Amino acid sequence: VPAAVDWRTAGAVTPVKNQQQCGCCWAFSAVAAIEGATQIKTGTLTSLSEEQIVDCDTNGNDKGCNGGTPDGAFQYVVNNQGIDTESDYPYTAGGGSPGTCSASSYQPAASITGYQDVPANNEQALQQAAATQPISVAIDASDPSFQSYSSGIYSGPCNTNLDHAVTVVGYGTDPNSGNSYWIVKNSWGTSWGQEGYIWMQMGLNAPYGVCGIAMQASYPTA
Repeated sequence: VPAAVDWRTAGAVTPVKNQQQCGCCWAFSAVAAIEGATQIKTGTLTSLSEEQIVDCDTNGNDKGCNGGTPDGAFQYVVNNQGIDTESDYPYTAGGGSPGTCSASSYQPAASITGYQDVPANNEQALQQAAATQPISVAIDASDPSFQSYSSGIYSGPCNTNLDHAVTVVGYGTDPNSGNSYWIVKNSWGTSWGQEGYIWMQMGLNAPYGVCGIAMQASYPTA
């Protein structure tokens, strides 16, 4: 297992997006993971449609702006046999309202055959998975210290009352403190955090991880 990983400079991460006032973090996290798995397999990096999942994944446990899970999103893309581009099917649910499903109006750009769940409450297993591709994870993002994060290695304070899905795109170590961190792509636009990213310290709140990051992790099979 490598000591450092950064899928952004390796070419598997699209620019930061903004979910705005739609409770569909589940779909943003799933799409970032699908974009990463697709690029690693095919070599092409293309922004994919969160709106398709929010609008179309309505026959299972996922509920648009009312929440869902990254696994439910993966299952929908598996069942649909594809997902469209962001360019063709842009995000319009920012005001808190999805629309009618338009998946068949466009040419699908990517597909996946399944997904895998990372062993729960297990940062070693999460690190092994993150070294191979971006990973969808769940965290408790309710603390004011998280809401107002700007820079540095975030160590809390935060509980494990999971309420937000984000994407791990790598991990590193700060040379001066010597502390290691997860590199996490959030969906709150570039005005939040480090141009949309947060470094979340590794090795905390065992076995759950900082803010519960190692509790509920998964990734798609391209």
